[PDB]
Amino acid sequence: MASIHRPKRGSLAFSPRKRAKSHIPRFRAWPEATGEPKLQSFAGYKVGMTHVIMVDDTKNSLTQGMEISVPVTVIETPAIRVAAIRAYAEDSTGEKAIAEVWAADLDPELKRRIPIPAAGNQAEALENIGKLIEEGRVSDVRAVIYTLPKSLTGVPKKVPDIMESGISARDLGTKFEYSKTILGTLVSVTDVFKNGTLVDTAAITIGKGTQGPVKRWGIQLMKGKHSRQGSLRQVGTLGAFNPSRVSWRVPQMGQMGYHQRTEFNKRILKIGSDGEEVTPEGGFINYGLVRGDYILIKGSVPGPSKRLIRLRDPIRAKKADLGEPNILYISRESKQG
Amino acid sequence: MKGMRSNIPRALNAGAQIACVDNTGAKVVEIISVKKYRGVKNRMPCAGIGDMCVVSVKKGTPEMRKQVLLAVVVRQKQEFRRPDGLHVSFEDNAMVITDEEGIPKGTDIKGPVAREVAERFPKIGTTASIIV
Amino acid sequence: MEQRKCYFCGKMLEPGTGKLYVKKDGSTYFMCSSKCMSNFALGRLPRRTEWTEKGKIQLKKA
RNA sequence: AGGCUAAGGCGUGUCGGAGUAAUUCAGUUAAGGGAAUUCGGCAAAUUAGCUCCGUAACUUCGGGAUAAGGAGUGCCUGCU
RNA sequence: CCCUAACUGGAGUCCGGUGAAGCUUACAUUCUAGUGCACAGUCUAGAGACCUCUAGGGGGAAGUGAAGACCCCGUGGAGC
RNA sequence: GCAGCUUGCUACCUCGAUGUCGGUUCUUUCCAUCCUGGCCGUGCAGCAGCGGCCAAGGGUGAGGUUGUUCGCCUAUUAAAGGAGAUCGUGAGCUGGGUUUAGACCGUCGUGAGACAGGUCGGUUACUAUCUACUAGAGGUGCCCGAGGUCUGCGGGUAAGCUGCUUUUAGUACGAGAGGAACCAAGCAGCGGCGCCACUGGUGUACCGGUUGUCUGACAAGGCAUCGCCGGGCAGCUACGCGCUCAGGAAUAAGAGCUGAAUGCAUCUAAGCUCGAACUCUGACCUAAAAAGAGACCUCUUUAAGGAUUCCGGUAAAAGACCGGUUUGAUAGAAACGGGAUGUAAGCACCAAGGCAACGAGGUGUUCAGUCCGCGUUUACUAACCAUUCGUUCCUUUCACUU
Ligand SMILES: [Mg+2]
Ligand SMILES: [Mg+2]
Ligand SMILES: [Mg+2]
Ligand SMILES: [Zn+2]
Repeated sequence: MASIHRPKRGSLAFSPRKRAKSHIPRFRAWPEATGEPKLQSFAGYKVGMTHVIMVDDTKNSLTQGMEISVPVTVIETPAIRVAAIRAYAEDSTGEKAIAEVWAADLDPELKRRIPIPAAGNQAEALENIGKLIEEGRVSDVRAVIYTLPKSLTGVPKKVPDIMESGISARDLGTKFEYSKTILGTLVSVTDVFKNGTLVDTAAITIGKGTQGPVKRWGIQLMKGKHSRQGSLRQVGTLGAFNPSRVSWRVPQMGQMGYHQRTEFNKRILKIGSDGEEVTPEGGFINYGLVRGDYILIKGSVPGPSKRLIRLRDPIRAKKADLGEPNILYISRESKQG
Repeated sequence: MKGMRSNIPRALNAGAQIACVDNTGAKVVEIISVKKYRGVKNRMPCAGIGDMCVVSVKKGTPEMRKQVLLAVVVRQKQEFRRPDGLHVSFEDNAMVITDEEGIPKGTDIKGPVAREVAERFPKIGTTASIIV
Repeated sequence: MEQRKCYFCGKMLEPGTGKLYVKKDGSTYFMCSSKCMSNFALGRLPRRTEWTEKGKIQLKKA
């Protein structure tokens, strides 16, 4: 047979395409530190999309300097509380949690997620982790953070989302001392990400239910006379005669959307503190208006409105320092027109 | 070729007959293939604004007719967007007859021409009077 | 940021929105939305439509 | 004819709730391109009533012919 | 058709009532190779495999329908 | 000699049927590699070839004839490789050809009739039991009881692959014409993942115009595919938009260093250094049902907490999932904001005219009227009342309460 060649329908890189096991995206890897101590991650909630007219500053671009309209995505990012400081012991098997110390003072809203840890072993847990770091059992220190969505009116929930955010420093003693400084406090997103720097956005994408193979893998609809013979949105064949089994690589129906996905090199364009700077007339559609401090991310982001978005500094950022942007116009006209 | 500044959808595909709007003598030319376009399976060769195309003259003079020439499409009804966010569209499609490198065969181009093809093929820009 | 006015409704084209429709004779029309472009494509006149500012202008003439 | 209503016959072309996927039977619409699909324009689409103008090859002089290609058409006022 | 999308009504999905039929020696959670009447879920050697349920379209069960209608044979027929 | 991918030979399996060609759809495999990557030789100046070795990660397309496979032809293209999977794939499709019954042409036959000749026409049956795969759940297994955050035994990936233009540079090379590579940049083709500010489609919510008819006329409505036509918010979606790198290690062909056998020389016999789109790490998705069945912290034992009733949507086929519950803005109403359509009915005047009655229609009240599956303010109503598990269940096999 003179074979006609087509690339495989869909990607096997994201299988098994199942429902993600949490509403919070999780980071499997963290970038190596390149400077002063700081949290490597922040968490916000996606409000919606608008567009800005920013002067182009991207070096070597065709349209450098001239006006462009960049679709941005406003993200509502209030302060987060660094709840716990957790140290890990590395061995042949892998990293293992060796000890934790929780902050003495914590928000009352945390009870809806977990029962409130008492203000007990604060100095003694810290000295135990210090001794563990001194003897050499400790390899890395991470901070536990939660959002405080009680302020946000567009997000219906008031329970925090707890997640781990690695500290970015050089020496494990340095990481421990910075974590001691920031433990139990509220750190705004300006203390993590700077204006104009790339990040990575992870979030559980928009669930689309149990979708078919034509939408799930983009397979071909039956064409011509075959379009009306009884199988239009069905895959043509599930396998050969041998091997006598359906492969896992055949397109088929199943859970589409609501997967965890990571987007690289999502630039930050603005670090705002008043929601009236970006909230359009009539508010956002199905959200409301912005009431906290926000960040404007260039381009799209996985997930719908109100979804938790995890922001970390980039892990494969090709480009150098990009500088501050020059926004000429944040388009706050109505999204409903 | 050189990257334009605006995103252009590939509206026209193979078999389309487009009003050739130069004084080359060819009136209607059918798109046979598109230079610098490797396809995929079952996909017709599509050509948006600023693409060089292999065309066969369908209507025109007796000497231009039935030839296989190189043409550049200069207008399209399928709207494209400028870098500033505005979408631009034209009342009709149109292509001019050119060479491999971009030099038109004709001397004047009737009607408007998109500014992207003027910035890519500067001879097409200079030869045409009104540019949009 | 050149300021653009819709040919039909008279509304000012906001940045990053709108359309630019060009005829065969080089005439250009700025359309703020699909409604104005569709009403232009039907053959309607802005002067004979009351909701546009041209129709309001003509009605307030008398 | 088809559509809308009388009279007359019926709600029995004798299973119901529910509004949440894929897929399927039958339909509506689809930008730009317009047969590139296919064995093949299969299917679908186009046109369509009436009046008037005009109507080719060829022909057994009967036809082809509604050939083709075009224009008009509503409502109101007043009349012939 | 490029290249599919959205929408409508009936199915399907879920729920209440009613309610059959067809395949079936047995067991059976399989996958690879060999062997075997030379095309194995059951043999041999390995590799995997917790069980049950729902939806899905049909890879396999040389799936079911059926004493092959093609070829041959019958000291079998019929029609011409 | 190999392969068994062409035709043969054979008759071992199948005639109580393994649905028979070609195409289409989708997945996979081999390398004897067409392109992409790395090398070696040249009768390799460069460009471009020619021959060979390693290499299967990706790519290998669109069209005209023909039923075709094959083959020719066209213009692109990095190239438009071949072959296997029951000549992969009819409980997937198609039915063009071959292989039924009808008929015609030619040739055979006295004839019935025949042709490995042509032509026209010619029924594609099934409610999925088991298994396999794709997704979604319920249990037990592990386990102080529960919750939360993590780790990573493993599984998967192409998550990228490849061109065009500029610079290098009209430089190296070359007598000239002609004419590269390292690094860098931009854009594009295909693929992947995600999203709805913009543009487009739909939008049988909605708004308006209008045909025929019915409800007595106006007004308001029914029906005719939403009657038809025009417009369109939200939602979904592409024809729109965002992102889509390496680096490092070990290596194949190969190129070397040290070095003997063989006093020298030798890339090999030990040893060592480089060397690919391959492999591994790195990214990314998934991953305590990892039987070595995990680590840490918090809360608390008739509790911690979970589920259901209740109001919902970031989710949803059923389950599941994610929130709120009077210390509350979770859904609805009221009002306002923001939007869709296009200026409502009634009344006043004008209206081509008609002796009059009437009069399609125009203008003002009126950017009106109608409407919003969006937001804000607001507890005005409804999120109340409970309920069950965390007790084997009775027993006084008791840690009891008549
Ligand atoms: Mg028999
Ligand atoms: Mg005998
Ligand atoms: Mg089959
Ligand atoms: Zn307008």
